[PDB]
Amino acid sequence: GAFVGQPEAVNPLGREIQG
Repeated sequence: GAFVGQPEAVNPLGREIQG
């Protein structure tokens, strides 16, 4: 859920980096 990173759920809808 941000401008860039990795899929939040699984399909790339949201892009955050997270722990």
